[PDB]
Amino acid sequence: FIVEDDGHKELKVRKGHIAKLMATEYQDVEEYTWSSLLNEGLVEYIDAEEEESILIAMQPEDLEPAELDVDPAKRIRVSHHATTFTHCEIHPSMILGVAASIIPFPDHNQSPRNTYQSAMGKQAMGVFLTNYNVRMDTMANILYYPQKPLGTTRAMEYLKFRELPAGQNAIVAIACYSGY
Amino acid sequence: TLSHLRRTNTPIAKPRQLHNTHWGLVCPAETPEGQACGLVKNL
Amino acid sequence: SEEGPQVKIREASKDNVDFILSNVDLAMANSLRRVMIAEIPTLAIDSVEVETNTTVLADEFIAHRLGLIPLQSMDIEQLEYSRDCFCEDHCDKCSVVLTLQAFGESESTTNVYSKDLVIVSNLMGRNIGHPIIQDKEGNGVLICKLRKGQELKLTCVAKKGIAKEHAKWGPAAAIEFEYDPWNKLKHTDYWYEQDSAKEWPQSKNCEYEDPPNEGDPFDYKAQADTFYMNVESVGSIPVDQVVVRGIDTLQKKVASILLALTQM
Amino acid sequence: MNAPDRFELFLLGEGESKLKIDPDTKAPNAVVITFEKEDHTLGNLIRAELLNDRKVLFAAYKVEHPFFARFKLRIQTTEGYDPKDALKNACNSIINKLGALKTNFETEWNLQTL
Amino acid sequence: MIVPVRCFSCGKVVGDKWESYLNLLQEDELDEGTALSRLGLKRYCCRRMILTHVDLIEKFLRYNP
Amino acid sequence: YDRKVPSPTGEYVKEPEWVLETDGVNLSEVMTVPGIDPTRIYTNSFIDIMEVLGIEAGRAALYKEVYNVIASDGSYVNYRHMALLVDVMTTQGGLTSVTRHGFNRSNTGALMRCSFEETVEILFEAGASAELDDCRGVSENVILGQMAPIGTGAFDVMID
Amino acid sequence: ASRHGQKGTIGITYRREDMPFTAEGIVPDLIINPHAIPSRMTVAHLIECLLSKVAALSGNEGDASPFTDITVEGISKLLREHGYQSRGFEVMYNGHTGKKLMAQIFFGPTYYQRLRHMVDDKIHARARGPMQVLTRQPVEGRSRDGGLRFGEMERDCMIAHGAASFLKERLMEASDAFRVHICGICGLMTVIAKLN
Amino acid sequence: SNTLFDDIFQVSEVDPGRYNKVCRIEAASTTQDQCKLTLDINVELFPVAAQDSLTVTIASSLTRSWRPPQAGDRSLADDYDYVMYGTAYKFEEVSKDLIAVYYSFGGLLMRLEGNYRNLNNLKQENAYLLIRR
Amino acid sequence: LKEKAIPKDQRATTPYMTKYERARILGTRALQISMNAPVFVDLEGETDPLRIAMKELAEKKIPLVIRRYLPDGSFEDWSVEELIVD
Amino acid sequence: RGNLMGKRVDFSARTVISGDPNLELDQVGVPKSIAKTLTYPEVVTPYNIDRLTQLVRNGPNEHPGAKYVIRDSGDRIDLRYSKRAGDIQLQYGWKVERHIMDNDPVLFNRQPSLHKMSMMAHRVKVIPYSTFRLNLSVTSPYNADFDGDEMNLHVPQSEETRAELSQLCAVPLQIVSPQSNKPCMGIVQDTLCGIRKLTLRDTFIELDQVLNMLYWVPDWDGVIPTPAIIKPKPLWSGKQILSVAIPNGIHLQRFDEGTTLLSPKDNGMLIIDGQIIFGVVEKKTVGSSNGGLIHVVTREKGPQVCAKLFGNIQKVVNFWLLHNGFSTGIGDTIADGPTMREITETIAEAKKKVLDVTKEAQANLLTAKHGMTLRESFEDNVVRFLNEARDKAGRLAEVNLKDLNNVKQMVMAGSKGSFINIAQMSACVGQQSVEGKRIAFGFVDRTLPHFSKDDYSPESKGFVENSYLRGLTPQEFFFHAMGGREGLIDTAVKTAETGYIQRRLVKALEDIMVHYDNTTRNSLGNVIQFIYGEDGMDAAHIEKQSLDTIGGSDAAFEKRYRVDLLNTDHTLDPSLLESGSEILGDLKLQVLLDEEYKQLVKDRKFLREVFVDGEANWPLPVNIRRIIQNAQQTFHIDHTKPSDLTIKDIVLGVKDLQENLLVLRGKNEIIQNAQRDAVTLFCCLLRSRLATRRVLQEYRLTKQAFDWVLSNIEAQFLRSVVHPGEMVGVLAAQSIGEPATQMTLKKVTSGVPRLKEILNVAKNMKTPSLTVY
RNA sequence: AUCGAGAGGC
Ligand SMILES: [Mg+2]
Ligand SMILES: [Zn+2]
Ligand SMILES: [Zn+2]
Ligand SMILES: [Zn+2]
Repeated sequence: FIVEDDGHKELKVRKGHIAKLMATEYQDVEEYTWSSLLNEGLVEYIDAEEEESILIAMQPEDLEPAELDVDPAKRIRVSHHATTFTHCEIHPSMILGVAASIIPFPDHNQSPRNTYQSAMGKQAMGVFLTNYNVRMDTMANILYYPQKPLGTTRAMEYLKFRELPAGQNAIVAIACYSGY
Repeated sequence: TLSHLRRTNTPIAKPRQLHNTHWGLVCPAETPEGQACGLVKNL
Repeated sequence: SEEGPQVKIREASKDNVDFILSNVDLAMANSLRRVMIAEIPTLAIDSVEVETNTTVLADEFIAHRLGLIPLQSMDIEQLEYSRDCFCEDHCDKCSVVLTLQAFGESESTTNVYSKDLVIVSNLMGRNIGHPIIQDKEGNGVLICKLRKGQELKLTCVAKKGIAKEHAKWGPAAAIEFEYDPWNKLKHTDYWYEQDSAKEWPQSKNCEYEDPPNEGDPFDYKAQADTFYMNVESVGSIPVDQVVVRGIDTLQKKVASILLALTQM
Repeated sequence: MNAPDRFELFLLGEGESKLKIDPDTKAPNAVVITFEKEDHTLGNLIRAELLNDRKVLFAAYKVEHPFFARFKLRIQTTEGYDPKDALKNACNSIINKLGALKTNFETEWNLQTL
Repeated sequence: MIVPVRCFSCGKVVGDKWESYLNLLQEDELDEGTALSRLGLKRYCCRRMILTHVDLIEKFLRYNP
Repeated sequence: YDRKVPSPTGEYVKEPEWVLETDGVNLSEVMTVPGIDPTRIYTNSFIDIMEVLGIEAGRAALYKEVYNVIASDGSYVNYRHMALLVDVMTTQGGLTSVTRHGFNRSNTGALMRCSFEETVEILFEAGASAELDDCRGVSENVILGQMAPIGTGAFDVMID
Repeated sequence: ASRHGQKGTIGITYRREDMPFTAEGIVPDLIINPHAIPSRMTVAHLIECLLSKVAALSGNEGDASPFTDITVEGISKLLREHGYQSRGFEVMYNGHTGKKLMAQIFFGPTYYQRLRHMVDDKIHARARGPMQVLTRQPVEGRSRDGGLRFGEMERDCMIAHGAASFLKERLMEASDAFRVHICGICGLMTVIAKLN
Repeated sequence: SNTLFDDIFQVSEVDPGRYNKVCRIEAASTTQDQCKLTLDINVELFPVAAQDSLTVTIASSLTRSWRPPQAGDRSLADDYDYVMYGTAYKFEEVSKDLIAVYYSFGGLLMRLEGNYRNLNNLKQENAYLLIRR
Repeated sequence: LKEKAIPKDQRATTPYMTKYERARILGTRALQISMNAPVFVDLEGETDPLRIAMKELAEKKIPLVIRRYLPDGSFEDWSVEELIVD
Repeated sequence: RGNLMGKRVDFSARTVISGDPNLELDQVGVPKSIAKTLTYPEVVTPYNIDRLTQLVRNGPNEHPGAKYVIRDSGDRIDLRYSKRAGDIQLQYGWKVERHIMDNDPVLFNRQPSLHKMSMMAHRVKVIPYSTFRLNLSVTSPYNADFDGDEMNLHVPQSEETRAELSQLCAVPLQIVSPQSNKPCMGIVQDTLCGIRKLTLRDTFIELDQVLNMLYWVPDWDGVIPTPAIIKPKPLWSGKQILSVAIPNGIHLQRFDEGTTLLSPKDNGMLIIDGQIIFGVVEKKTVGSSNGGLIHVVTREKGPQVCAKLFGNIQKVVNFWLLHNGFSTGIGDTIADGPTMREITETIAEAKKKVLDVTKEAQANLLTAKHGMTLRESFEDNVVRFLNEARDKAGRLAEVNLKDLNNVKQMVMAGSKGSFINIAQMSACVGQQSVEGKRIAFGFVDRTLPHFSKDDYSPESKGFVENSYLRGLTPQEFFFHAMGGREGLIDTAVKTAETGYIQRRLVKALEDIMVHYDNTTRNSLGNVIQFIYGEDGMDAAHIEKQSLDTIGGSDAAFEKRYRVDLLNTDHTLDPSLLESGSEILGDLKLQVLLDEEYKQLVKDRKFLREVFVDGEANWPLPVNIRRIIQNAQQTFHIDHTKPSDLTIKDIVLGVKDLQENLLVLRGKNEIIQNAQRDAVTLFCCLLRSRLATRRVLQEYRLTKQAFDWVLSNIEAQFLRSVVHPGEMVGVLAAQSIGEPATQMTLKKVTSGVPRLKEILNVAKNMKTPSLTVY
């Protein structure tokens, strides 16, 4: 995203533009595009060298002026404490990989285990494509009854993982039974 | 298949270590295990 | 009524029965429920020979599904096990043969239901092998979906079976067991952050029994003979018949032990 | 591949004696009975009824491995009481209780209207 | 690829319920939980077998051969 | 250091001792200065300790350093194993590295040296040297396929 | 393996009657050990079980998306509305005994993925097998039906054990045993020997 | 044969401890200055009070398998509420002519003071502890 | 060096059999039992060659010579009956 | 190198391993298909023709079968193809390749071969399923886990080879490690957890469960234990059934913390004759380490008894644990709200202190540590503040967490769990470290492009206030990812370095064995050690013991060890010795006592010289204390009766015992001197352990009990001496190697890089350092 | 065969 002075510095995008994006999205009239957002100048493409000169905020909500009881369970977030922000990151989760986007809660878990799961998910069985029965691949493994995961990342809809799941939502008990 | 289609390979002064420059462009945690860890990354 | 264990049924249904067992050792109750899961004999398809497979689902997949489909087994005790029978592969006394051939002329995908599926072998005057459909539409469980221009032809040989041998032959899906709902026996110790009463909800079975007064000491001698159980039926065998057959099959195992002792 | 078929666990084979009786060593009235193709279900009930009997000093049920459905019961009785006699009385008592429960449930179900 | 016949934990048949459940949620705009309650799949394992399942059979049907 | 010394009574008491730690080591100059006990001073590098104090002091320092490596993890290895390694380097008058040069130069054997590294160069120099192998070594006997005179093979068995 | 770090091979398959059962009667399709979890420090597996239970009863998909503010207390409160325990510990009874387990046991819906590795493809055993000609050694791989490599590290372990005969058999009789004839006067195997 | 020792003890304090089922018992001999006692008791099996006088007895009897009690053959070894069987972990002397006796029954521990009962206490491991209300 | 006999009186070696020595003696005797060579000791209830070799060793019936070797090459010969087993 | 050192081997198999509790530790579960594949040649013998003919008739597919029959002529007979297989007769001298059968020796090995313990011989058991089966304890020497680890089995092909694996490579023999003087294998995971939960005094066992557990022990006395509680209800302690598991005649006393004999905390253990008097079983009693119950049982009863004990404890504890159950759960990670607020204020106060130190740095009014750059000192202080904050938050969480929650239950049992684990999940992950530094500014003056320039605050530098439960900020997650990435790179690097090291050590030390003279020599014969371990003794059987003369007051040592027959106070009390009335005066016996006291004084001075620390406990050949305890129970010693033993006889017997133990045989003056040197410390320990006053006072000792103690000490020392022909060098190389693999890496070269520099004589030092005294 | 790539278990 791009953040420039409105007045009070504001993210360049606006709710009405998001509403036009949603209007183009439900249609599957005026057509509103990501390329159209770039031509509008609401969003810019940043290289690492360009990244050094910018100041960016993770949350659009952080930018709006802040001047309250807080639930203990929510993670402690350091106040941004910065008056100038050239841009705002679209979402933190976008830093992640596709395999990381598959991982349920990398935020609540230790990163090496997330790395191991990112490696393991490629090994995990699933339906790779619908053309498989037509296709003649040297080795193919396809689950009998693939089940979409109960807890899904938002990014998964762009991953099509819910559409083509690679796991079963097994009922799991954590217990010691006969030492196996 | 999607992850394989987006791969980076660096043929080989601390390449393996995750870089602040890597933020927002490369996955923080996806790398081949053991040998060549961080040499190959996913975007 | 009869001396010994006495059962008062709270609720009745064709699918499920809710009862209270009194003057019962818990060992026998758990043994009974495990018998109902496992020992009760029921007939589901053991052999599937498919003539044509145009549909995308593979034959192994379809055959597993067909084995899962419920088949009526009230007279299954009249039926003799195929291993116990004399015929080399199948006879009418031991096996019931169900044939199904479906082709979809409709451009819309044609369903393949359990109600479609028909019996070749003679009934011999017993209520065996009829697929059970509880659906309001009467449509059977859908084995497959057929694109236009696809035909599937199969023969099924359904034999008497044991749930310990395969899960399809089990008559009952869920048995609900409750004992010591007030935790007077204190067989379990609760995990509570502040208070156990808040952490764990009270049971309905808990409110049936009287509440423990806080002043009375725990009695070591008491062993709970009162249990709250519910049984849910697939419908291959009616609920009351499933529980009676559990009792009878446990009796049969005990009697087998006794006769083996006499032979020894 | 390697695994044994489920029916073999279900039913006896190779002329297996359903019950094998071996005198326990170092105990006068104790005996080990091997039940083959039998499960925890029957064993716990036999043991519970043996424990109910005053004469039997010891009764315990053990399975050597979950893979194989072999169940071993050891019975230690009062002197002058056959361990087999105790086992038979316990089994018969089990049967009487089961029959009484089935009659009570049948009467109750006939009373039940649905 | 197809609706499972039974919940794997219970063994209760769930194949008959799937088509009617899809209808129910369509006609009443029902939240999935209420439709499952109408189905009678109170146990969350039968509920998982219905909700988590996706019919990939339609995609195979779309293929002409 | 907070070290511990016998008390006048005899019980082990602890007295703090001031100690200096130096980034560099010039031990020959360092020992010959006022205000230091020459005996107590130690250098973390065993090589300076060996040059200053002889080979046995260097061996003791080497064992101490290996002991520090094992102790930092909290792991313990019995003194004889670490000792045997240190003694192996120490028995030759000059300290001998575990790496190929130190281990290979020892004129003992031919196929152990070739088995570690530079197999073919060692065989070439051995052919030029006309080295005759005793074949007593474990490795050489493994190449030979004969049973090594090791463990069970060490003692011959004869009729009574 | 779970969608989190921890992976496992199945050591045994248990029938439903044997498995511990709740009052609802739900039997876990899978049982995992409690001990691995603390060392792995994967809280999210636990959180996923809780959220999936809440979602299964609610009929609404649970969002696990990272960096989204969630209350484990909130999810536990929804579970409380359902009546299931906020921690998700479920009172279970052991199958064989029918006795209530003294400790309530965590019971959840967890996504699990079948790994590509399966035993039957891995298991290879050879008593006698094909031999590569030049080495006279065994061939390599299960498809070759070849014998497994004896490690030099393994050889050192055996020398430490001190058993010379086992090493001699594995080193010659099990692999590339050979008979040669050599002349003493040559010092080299120049001799060519016709036994007939 | 006969009870080794008999005493009446008044318990000054009962400590719940880390264990809920088992609480510790600190008591002094009633009317006697020399005996002190520390006991490990199960409050669920026996109600205990912060102040209470409980009759305390130790008996050698009343390689044998424990026989389940049949009311006919069983002569009550005691009307005492609590009976435990223990093996002494240590016999020591706090001061000369002041013997201290330590008895552990199923990992539940016992401490006694005094000399006048040292002849009553024996090296023999077997002991039966008897608490009367 | 050659015929480097070590005197029977003037022997310095552990009286106790080395565990490797006992293992090798048992293996050789068990080969002889597998070879069906006659076994001096009476055999009750065991077919296995190793059990027979162990029973012969406990009886000390096995006649064999274990020759302890030295770096110099001088050889000490100890009869299996002589070496202590513990 | 590739072929001769390492060969593809016939009769080799490999499978995924899953562990089995009901399978004994010694045996390996072997798949029926693998057992069918693998053949052992057996020559036909009059006792074996009957069973072998039946096996040949059974055929290749049947498990008790044969694949091939070898004629005396030797032409191969393939059973499956030949028409003869039905009608064969086995003439004498004809080999038959038996199918691998139960209770046959094989070699089970994990491919990382850091240790001879990692490849050990196991008895064949035949299992129906395909996965190799193993016990849970035997996992630890193998360093294998059930998550897809694959293990290799090799079959002996001759009777001598089977004999070697059974007599030396067996699991019970390798239970006690030569190195680290500790048993390799201990009770692990649920069993261990369960055992503590069984041993709590609150835990009590009901008679049905008591009988079933008694039955569960494979060998049971048949005598029901007398109930711990009788009158209210028949109750049995979990320690009581556990005692039924413990072998009779075993005594263990240990106090982890100072234990009153009353033991209200139940810390420590006392066990007598296999019956546990007091304590809750923890890891160290049941762990691999020395002083564990495994070590004591292995030495006293032999190895097989120890392995069976392993099995029995596993069975009983697993049955109990299944009845109680276990579950980690979310709530264990969850902590109370008030404690959480105290955690947050801890983080806040640490943040304020960091800001104050930063402000002082900005003011340039600063104190510089000598030789540290001012930024270096500031960085060190801030890092230390963050570390203390994390640890303090973890400690508050630990106090908050109940005894009941299962994570703490695992920690108390010693199951998987760490204080850092609890701290990071509960309160605060901590500050991420890359290259021994706080998170660097990859962007100029910015750690992250969101973070402002020139910010040295912990949030910029990557300290994670949030816990794993709390959820992490995206910046926190990225910093944690960098730290974990460096960790994984370091792990793989460590593996490669350690493998090369271990190979170098093994190749260097492979030649050296203990020869018959006890000199450790290579093949050429250069003596690395004149006596192995500088004591001429085996690494095994040595356990650390306290030497009494070292330490303590000199006057106190006099009071304990000095009896002077002439002075009335000095003289042994007549109640202690019958000879006491005659021992007053008796000046010749008194000069012998003076001689023993002078020798003890010389020994004390010598020990004071060996260790300036003079720490009491060092590895020692024979544990005298165990022998004394076994004597007291064996001889039923009563403290009242005066000792039968003559004082002169005690002193002379101790000297005779010193004369009895010879590391090296024969009488040569150099050999005699080396022998006195070898047994100098052992004799010092023995003189301290058997003082005439101590023999008479500390324990009453009948004369026969003292003679038995002497004979047992002699036998134990002789057993402890190193066996000639043992390959010391390979074992030593592996001994450094396996910890080195396990090794994980104010500033000095440390860990694996330090070990690198030590192992190769290095001209350079990354951190030279001279200590100035 | 040869070479390469990928994966597993640390
Ligand atoms: Mg693993
Ligand atoms: Zn028939
Ligand atoms: Zn269900
Ligand atoms: Zn020639």
